[PDB]
Amino acid sequence: LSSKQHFMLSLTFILIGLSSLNVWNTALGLNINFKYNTFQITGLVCSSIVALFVEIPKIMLPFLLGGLSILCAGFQISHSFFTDTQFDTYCLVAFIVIGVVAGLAQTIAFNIGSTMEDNMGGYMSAGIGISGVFIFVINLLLDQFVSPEKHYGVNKAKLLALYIICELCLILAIVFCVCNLDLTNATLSYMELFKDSYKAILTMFLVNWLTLQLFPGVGHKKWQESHNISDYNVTIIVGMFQVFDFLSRYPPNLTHIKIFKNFTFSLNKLLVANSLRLLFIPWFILNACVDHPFFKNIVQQCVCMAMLAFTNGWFNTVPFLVFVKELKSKGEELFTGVVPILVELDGDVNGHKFSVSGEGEGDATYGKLTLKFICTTGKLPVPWPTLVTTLTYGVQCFSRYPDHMKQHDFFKSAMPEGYVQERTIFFKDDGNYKTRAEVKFEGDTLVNRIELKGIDFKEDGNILGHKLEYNYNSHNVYIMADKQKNGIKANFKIRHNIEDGSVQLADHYQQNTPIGDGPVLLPDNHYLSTQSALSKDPNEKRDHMVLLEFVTAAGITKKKKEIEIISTFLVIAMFVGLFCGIWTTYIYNLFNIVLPKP
Ligand SMILES: Cc1oc(-c2ccccc2)nc1C(=O)NCCN1CCCCCC1=O
Repeated sequence: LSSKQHFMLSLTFILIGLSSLNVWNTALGLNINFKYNTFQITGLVCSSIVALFVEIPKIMLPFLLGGLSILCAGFQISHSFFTDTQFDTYCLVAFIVIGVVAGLAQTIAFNIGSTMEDNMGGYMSAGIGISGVFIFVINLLLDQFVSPEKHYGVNKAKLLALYIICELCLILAIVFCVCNLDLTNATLSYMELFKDSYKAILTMFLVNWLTLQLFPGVGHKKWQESHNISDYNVTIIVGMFQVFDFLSRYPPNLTHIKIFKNFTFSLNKLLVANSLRLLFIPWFILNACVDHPFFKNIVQQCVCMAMLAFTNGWFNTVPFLVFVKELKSKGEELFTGVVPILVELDGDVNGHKFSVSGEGEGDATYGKLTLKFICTTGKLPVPWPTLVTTLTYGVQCFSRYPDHMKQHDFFKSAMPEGYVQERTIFFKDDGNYKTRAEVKFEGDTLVNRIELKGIDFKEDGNILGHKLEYNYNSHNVYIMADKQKNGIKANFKIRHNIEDGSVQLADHYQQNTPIGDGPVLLPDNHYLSTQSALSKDPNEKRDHMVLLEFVTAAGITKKKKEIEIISTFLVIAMFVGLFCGIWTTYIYNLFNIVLPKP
């Protein structure tokens, strides 16, 4: 699969989005009356549900685009040829049919994406914003070279220029998307799905019951009718809305960057904090009614519109990225990012006392460990590979588990609670180690405090003689559970290469028990396959080494329609909210918001 066709299909999909949103973008930028907007919204929201619930044929893309082209081409001729009286009827009919056609085209275009391997939805998300910014830039550039003749309350050159631009864009898109994207060719109840997760539908409805209530009608129509703003300024408020509506959609998508770590948080908190947006309502009434001079500046209106635009595109795409995470064990969320690790060891072997400090990072998603270990007491009388079992295998929380087995581990849930691990290490023909360690969150850093006692070690043995080679290998740690202590048991024998070619066996019996009072996930028999790499950093002088660890669990060898149904429910809810958030503005007609004529 070459990338040339990848880029070509990406460009085709972007062009589809461009020509789909160009009509609305150019119909909002010339302060057209409210009735045409409400008719267009009604058509767009009435066609889409019917198109969604029933599988329509997938062959009507070029015909729909051609119909849109001829409908838009009709406007320029009709506006001059027709007298305004019958021109109104043509406007309303064209707007209704344009709404229906655009809804049908967008719905049929979205469905064809999921069938292909790559995700297409991001491409429509990009294309809509690109259309908005492109129309705004074109309008701003054209504003400085058009005579304001004001034939029927609308500009003359602006209409022709914008509509021929739209026609050229649509014809390019249709001629570019035809030679691609070929078009040849147990059950469960639904109510429990609806009542299981309703925390997203309410937010996705209430965040669009307001934005489309305000910006169409009360956004700048009332302000223009009150303060009589110059025509040269109305083209800037809508642009300041469009640009930020486009730009405030990407930051929630990416989070691995350090600065954007606090954007996608939760739903209950989102629902209880969404009431901060309701403060916007008195602001528009206040700046439309009060005549005091501090409010008669373009800057504050632009700031308010920019704030509304930024808050619209950030409380609208969040639910699409959170519900899957919270569908459902507790404790895995603390494994999503890279977690720092601090290790402190105080050991005593055959009367030799020592302290070791180590720092590093762990990545549970990759299941990899990187660590630097240094001796704070100087040089160590015993080899550090012998303490590797103390250092790294004393922390198994960062091990990568397969998604099938991910719920099995207790390490995932215990680490927020903290746990205590004991280990008995037997060296063949030598002494033994007894190690007690605790691993638990200090601040935002996982810490491991370990005390080691070494006994019965011969002075001429492989350990005290420093006969161990500088290398480490791959092994398997066998883990079973113990119900009596509500903990886990583990056995593993580590082989150590000797400089003379021989092999030293070190048996390790390990018992892990949780520290906190919360319940744990008691597993069955399984093993962890681990690979260790030792390296020396030449830039430091003290006794130090770098340890890299690759851990993977093993031992033991549908329902996507629920996610599909949830996504469809969210989309339907958002469309219903958008429809219901237009007529509500007529309620404002009761109060005499408009300023007196003088
Ligand atoms: C993201 C998305 O997904 C879907 C979809 C999902 C599943 C099935 C079928 C369709 N539609 C959209 C979408 O176009 N939103 C913006 C729409 N409008 C109305 C047009 C211009 C302004 C008002 C507005 O903001």
